[PDB]
Amino acid sequence: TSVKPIFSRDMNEAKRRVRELYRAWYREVPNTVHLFQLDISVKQGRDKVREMFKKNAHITDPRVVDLLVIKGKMELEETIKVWKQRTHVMRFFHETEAPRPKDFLSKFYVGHDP
Amino acid sequence: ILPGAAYTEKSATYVNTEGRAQQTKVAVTPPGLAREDWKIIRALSEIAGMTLPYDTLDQVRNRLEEVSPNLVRYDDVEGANYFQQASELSKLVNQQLLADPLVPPQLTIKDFYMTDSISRASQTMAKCVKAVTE
Amino acid sequence: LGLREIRIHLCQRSPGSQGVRDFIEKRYVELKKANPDLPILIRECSDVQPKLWARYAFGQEKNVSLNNFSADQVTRALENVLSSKA
Amino acid sequence: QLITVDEKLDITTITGVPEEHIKTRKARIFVPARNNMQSGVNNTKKWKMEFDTRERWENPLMGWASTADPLSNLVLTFSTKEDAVAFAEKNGWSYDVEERKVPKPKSKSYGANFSWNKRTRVSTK
Amino acid sequence: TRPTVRPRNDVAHKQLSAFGEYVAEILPKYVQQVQVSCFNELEICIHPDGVIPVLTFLRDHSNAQFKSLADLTAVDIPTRQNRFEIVYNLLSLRFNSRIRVKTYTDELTPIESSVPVYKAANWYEREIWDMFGVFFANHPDLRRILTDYGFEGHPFRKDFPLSGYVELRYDDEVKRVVAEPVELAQEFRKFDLNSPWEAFPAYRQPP
Amino acid sequence: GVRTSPTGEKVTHTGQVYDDGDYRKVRFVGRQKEVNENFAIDLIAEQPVSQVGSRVISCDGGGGALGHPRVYINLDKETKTGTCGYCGLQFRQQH
Amino acid sequence: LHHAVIPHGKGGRSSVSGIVATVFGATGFLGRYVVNHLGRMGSQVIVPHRCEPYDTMHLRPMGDLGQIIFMDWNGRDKDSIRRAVEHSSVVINLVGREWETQNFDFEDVFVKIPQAIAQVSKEAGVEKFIHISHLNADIKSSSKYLRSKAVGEKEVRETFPEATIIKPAEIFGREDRFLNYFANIRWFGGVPLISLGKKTVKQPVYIVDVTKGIINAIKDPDARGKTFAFVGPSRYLLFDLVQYVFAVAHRPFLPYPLPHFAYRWIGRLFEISPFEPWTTRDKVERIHTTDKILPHLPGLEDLGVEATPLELKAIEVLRRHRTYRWLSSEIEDVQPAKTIP
Amino acid sequence: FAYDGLKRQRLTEPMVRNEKGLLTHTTWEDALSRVAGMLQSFQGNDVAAIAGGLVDAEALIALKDLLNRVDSDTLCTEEVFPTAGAGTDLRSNYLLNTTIAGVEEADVVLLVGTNPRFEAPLFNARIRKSWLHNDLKVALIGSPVD
Ligand SMILES: NC(=O)C1=CN([C@@H]2O[C@H](COP(=O)(O)OP(=O)(O)OC[C@H]3O[C@@H](n4cnc5c(N)ncnc54)[C@H](OP(=O)(O)O)[C@@H]3O)[C@@H](O)[C@H]2O)C=CC1
Ligand SMILES: [Zn+2]
Repeated sequence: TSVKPIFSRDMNEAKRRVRELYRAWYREVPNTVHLFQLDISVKQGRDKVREMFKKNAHITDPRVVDLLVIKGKMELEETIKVWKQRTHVMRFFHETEAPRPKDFLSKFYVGHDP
Repeated sequence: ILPGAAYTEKSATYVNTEGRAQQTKVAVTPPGLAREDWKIIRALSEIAGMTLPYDTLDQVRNRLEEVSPNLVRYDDVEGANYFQQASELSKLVNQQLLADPLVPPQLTIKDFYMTDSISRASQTMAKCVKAVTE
Repeated sequence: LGLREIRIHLCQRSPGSQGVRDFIEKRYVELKKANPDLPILIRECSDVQPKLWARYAFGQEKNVSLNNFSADQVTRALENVLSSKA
Repeated sequence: QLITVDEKLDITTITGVPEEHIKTRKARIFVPARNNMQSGVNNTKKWKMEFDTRERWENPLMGWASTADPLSNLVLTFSTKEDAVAFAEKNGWSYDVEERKVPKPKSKSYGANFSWNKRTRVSTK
Repeated sequence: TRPTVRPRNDVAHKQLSAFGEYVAEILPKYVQQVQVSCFNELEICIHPDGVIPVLTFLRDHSNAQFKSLADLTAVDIPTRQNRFEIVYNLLSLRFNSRIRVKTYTDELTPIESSVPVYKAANWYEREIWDMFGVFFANHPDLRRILTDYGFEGHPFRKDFPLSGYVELRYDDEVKRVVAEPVELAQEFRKFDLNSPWEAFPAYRQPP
Repeated sequence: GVRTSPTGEKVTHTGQVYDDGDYRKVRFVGRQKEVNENFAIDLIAEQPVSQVGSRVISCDGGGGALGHPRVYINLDKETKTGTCGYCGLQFRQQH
Repeated sequence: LHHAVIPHGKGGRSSVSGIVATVFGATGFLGRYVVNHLGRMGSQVIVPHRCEPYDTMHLRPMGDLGQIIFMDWNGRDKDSIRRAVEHSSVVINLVGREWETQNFDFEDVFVKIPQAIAQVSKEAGVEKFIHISHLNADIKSSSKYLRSKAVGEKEVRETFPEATIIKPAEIFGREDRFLNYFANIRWFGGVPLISLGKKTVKQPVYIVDVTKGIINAIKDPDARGKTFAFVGPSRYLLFDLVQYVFAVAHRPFLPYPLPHFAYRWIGRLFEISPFEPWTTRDKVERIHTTDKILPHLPGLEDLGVEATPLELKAIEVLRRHRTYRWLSSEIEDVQPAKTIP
Repeated sequence: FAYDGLKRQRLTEPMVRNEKGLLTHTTWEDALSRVAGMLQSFQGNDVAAIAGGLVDAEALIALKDLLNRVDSDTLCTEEVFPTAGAGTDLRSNYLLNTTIAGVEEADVVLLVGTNPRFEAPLFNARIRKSWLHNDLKVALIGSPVD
């Protein structure tokens, strides 16, 4: 059970990297909306950042956390340097997705998928 | 009429004459608006207000385990005991045997080919029946 | 609100079900003979904790663990189910 | 310097798979049955992992078979059952393992075809 | 010299075998296996900790001089505990010879970046990270290289579906290209091609 | 022979024809239904049956290497004709 | 259900929704959103069109292969209407102009053509019929456009009793003639308004809200024989609305009153263009008509649609009207217009 | 060869009786509500269910659990089995306790009131295998079938 670390030697070290990334993402949203001329609000973008961080709050492997932070940092670099286009930034909001009901009955009516 | 799924169209549990539990696998999906059979009844229960407590295939199989635990031991033949007791109880009520000779429903091959809704609807079985009779 | 069904799960070979196995060998036929109309479903399965299921009206169910119970305690547990009815 | 990590391997958050095709899928781990049309056994050596079959419908333009299942054609090969199960756990797939079926050994005797007093005596060759 | 059979060259097989055990003698700390194939290709299989020492020795040692990194790639083998095989193909102009160096890693374990040994490795390692997800430590500028911006997953993994998970189109309402779950008008047809009869006895695996 | 359904739509040699009430025939409105009117089932039935002298005859479809794989047809059954499984030509043993 | 119209798939481009729709007037502003929403889910859409084929090209990428079918038709040629509707399960009528041409007047587009479609659709056995009218349709209206809407709305009702009739307020969107209309008045200096825009109230509704409402009516079994009023969530004074339009566009706003009579004279002068008029007398009347309040009719909420505020989507439409200096101003930089509670 | 019957006479849509008492297609929502209404007006012995020969166990328990919620126990099957004495209380009472493979281990088989050749063709094949290789003895009470 002794494995080579990526960056953080334990969860406490990893969590500090998470918060450093979150601050960078939090600070960058106003520029992203300004630079990409997005119609969303700065609040909507910051809520989306929170939502992306919240979906990974159950991880307890410092290595898995380090990879998530690594991918988050790369994700931020593309946005800041405007390598992403508006289409790439707005893919987080799934604006053209018709909502898929999550209850048994609604699924039962529409098809066989569970 | 509530259209359901055939055995080729669902992952269903069947127990053979040994008491061995086995499960099918979905090979194709049901046609038209037809649905998985246990899902129709679960959907009905919710509409009726008496919602059943399982929403997935695994959960309803956990329910099978509570009623008869061997229904989820797939490909395993679980032995059954207590023939002595089943025989003691069978002698309590005496009953007469009929004078009818024991005659199975299927005497010859023509009686074999159609015995359920699926084989009755089958044109290949109908060809087989026509062949053996003629 | 009365009792409708009784299920007894036990293992064929486990030592935790020996009392339950004893009860069926000895007191089942007279208990069934006492309640000719009540379904008592004995279902054996390998390596399952012995358990008693009682089903009352409108689908309500309760279960009692019989792991390590003696032949006496099984008679008691059923006598509870057949007597007081939830 | 190695660290002590004390949790089960879970890579679901760094695989890029959508949530739908982790939690809702059912993986089958099995050794394929021998195709009965042929006697060769060389396709029953390795373990396979497949996913549950989902809807296919007819394309309105041409009648081709359309699908919305990204995993419809995904089949993975493994040396052993444990390797397949290890792969399914770290990816977070519910799975079913079917035990390998090896043909039972048989007792064959050509001379039994000509038995003096047993029913194995053949009426033709 | 049968016309249809590839001729066998034994002088090279001996020469590569000799150099193979020469490498193993000098670097026992890292070398786990050495083998030579029937078409005369020498492969060194090493512990991942020895990526830099082994490659540096092969580049600089006077009897090696593998100055050119031909190719650096990875192979995904899901059945293995370490699924990712990392493959370095090196060329020696001085001795007109080629060598392959192989190591391994898994999803969560990094590999030392060989950029300090070969600057050619910079983009090869970006490709391996992009297509397989193998992270390289101390890489000067690691990030996707082949996939689309924001693409999730590592397509060359065996468990990544051929058609992926999403697809693009232009939506007039939002006046931009959007990404949506992939649906195909015609599903890719899986073919079961393997013959049920063994082809190559010489490679039979014991039961 | 190419047939027209009561809706007027031509019937293909595979028997396909949109039934009345199938929306999918709107695709032909203002255009046409591509139908090949040389039905191969009909054309092959117009060929004469070839009388031969031997019990076995071979067919390669004509043209040597430009036909089909060469096969051999038994002609022992005198109630029916031997048909080539590739090209459909029929053969008969003369007396 | 015929087996070929039973839904399949997960609701995407290659799925089968089961809807076969003929959309008349699909080449206009509202049509492009309706066709887009039908194609998204895999519907068969028949687009009978009068314009040059080049002007339908933007519709082609909206459906999988074969799902968008184009036909020619003439509003006066009832043979060309049967061809387009006789394989359909729903017919959607979106025909309309904001001006009268030498060949078609308001009666033609809002009475005779809607009636012909409904009468032919009824004979073809079309199950469902969706007709777009107008919130302010009224027989006694000063606008002849709105007088014809009232006559047409009634005619479609007798002809096709089970028709869903939708009555939207003014619609705002990228290609609207509403927010774009006000933003374009800058080319003339000040913004003329009758009674300084202090006498008119508007309740504009977002294009996507209308489109979702139309699509939900097709699928909702209870939308038959009903009449809906699609209105936005907030009512505004015209002056507040137009002032907000100029704030979001960052253009100098110079309102000045113009009496009703003198501002029909300008409307009559713009009608002389043989092209698309910049404004008309009828356009003047409609813009200054107070939006009706019709509580007795079900709204967007009864079709599962939650109305979109003008503040979320104004920048989406009005950004292109800014100069370079202001192109990058965020949505928050302009405070919302005052609403009528 | 009976699989081709899966392509014929298939139920593909919910159906309800119309005012003329004829079956007509409808939606799941409508058909389920119509059944849900009647199920709420009845209890106990008024509600019963019959399970046919091709029903899966997942459906069997779901239907039992549903009818148990109206306090109905009349969950019946078409095939009969005597309920006297143990009835179905004991699994050994209604099983093939020797197992199919166990036929190869038997020296005498007594068949009663059955035609295994058509009732269970592969179980009859196992009997002939024992008849041939183990010299098994077979006796039959019933119609003298081949
Ligand atoms: N603010 C709004 O947008 C509101 C709209 N409505 C109603 O909604 C419907 C559509 O609105 P909108 O899409 O903005 O209108 P558009 O003018 O944007 O498009 C109208 C459609 O009608 C067609 N059309 C017009 N006149 C004729 C004709 N004489 N013969 C054949 N086709 C014709 C046009 O086809 P072509 O392009 O070939 O000319 C076009 O496709 C109309 O009925 C309109 O009155 C209701 C309330 C408010
Ligand atoms: Zn031929």
